[PDB]
This record gives sequence, C-alpha cells and structure tokens, in this order.
Amino acid sequence: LTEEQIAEFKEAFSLFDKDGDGTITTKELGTVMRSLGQNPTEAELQDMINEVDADGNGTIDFPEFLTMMARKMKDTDSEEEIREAFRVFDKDGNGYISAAELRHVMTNLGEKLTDEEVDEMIREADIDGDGQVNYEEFVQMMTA
Amino acid sequence: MDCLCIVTTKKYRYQDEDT
Ligand SMILES: [Ca+2]
Ligand SMILES: [Ca+2]
Ligand SMILES: [Ca+2]
Ligand SMILES: [Ca+2]
Repeated sequence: LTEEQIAEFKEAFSLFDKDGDGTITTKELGTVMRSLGQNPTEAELQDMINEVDADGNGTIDFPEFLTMMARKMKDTDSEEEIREAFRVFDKDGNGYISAAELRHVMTNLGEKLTDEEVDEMIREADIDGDGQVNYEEFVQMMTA
Repeated sequence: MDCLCIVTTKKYRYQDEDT
C-alpha cells in the first residue's frame, strides 16, 4: 500500500455507502448511477455487482475492493471498458465532454475538481487540441 | 459499476499534471 493512496479506497467508499455498514449494495450503487442520468432495472444493477463480486456473495466488499482495484488498473486497455468509462463521463450522449457533464459526473461520483482543475484535465486528454475530450482521444489517453 | 469507474477516474486523473 502506498502512503499517497493510504486511504483512497476509504475516501470513495465514504461517499458511496450510507447505512454505515460499509458495503455498497444494489440499491446503494443504483443511486450513484441514477444521479448521473442513468436509470436501469435490478437486472442491470445486479449484473454490475457480478462484474466485481467474485466470492459468490453478490455484493462488493473489501477483498473485491482490493482485487478489482488492481484488475481495472491492468485491464484498462481492453475494449468496451474504454467505452464504459466514457459512458460514465458523458451524460448528453453526443460523443464528447468538456466543462459540460464532466463537472456533474465528479460531483455525483466522488472527486474534487474545480474549473481550473478540470481545465488541466482538458489539456490532459485534448490530443486533437479543440479543448475537449472524445472517444478518439480517451482511447489513447486511457493507456498512454 | 461505481467502484471500477472510480478507479478508472483515478487512472485518468493521475497522469503527471493534475493529481
Ligand atoms: Ca451499505
Ligand atoms: Ca463479494
Ligand atoms: Ca457529452
Ligand atoms: Ca479534444
């Protein structure tokens, strides 16, 4: 464990869980997703858990919070996973994000980023140089 | 879905410039 990331996992969880049990369930996960404009059903939510859960309990707990913590950091350049994040980084569904739905995403997910903060992130993934982020750019940034 | 997107968000943020 890195001191720099000594309690990051806790930081995120601190904003997800609510019932003080410290495990994000189906209904808990749903709200976070719903706040971004997405409104799916139980099958869509439970399917997500199965995406992380590997103990057969059907709920993301602590081990999965360490295992998938690495998995995703290695399985970043896969295929649809690049579209996945792009899907959670967009709301209007147009193909690109800027000082638009980005701010809304962070405020409803769990990341501090003021205008000048996201501005950095703009020139961070603005390969094409139009002051924006899109599929074509994110794919390259998501690995390089 | 939020747990993995969070990690990806961190990987997209933590590059060199911004933290
Ligand atoms: Ca809970
Ligand atoms: Ca589990
Ligand atoms: Ca958009
Ligand atoms: Ca761009």
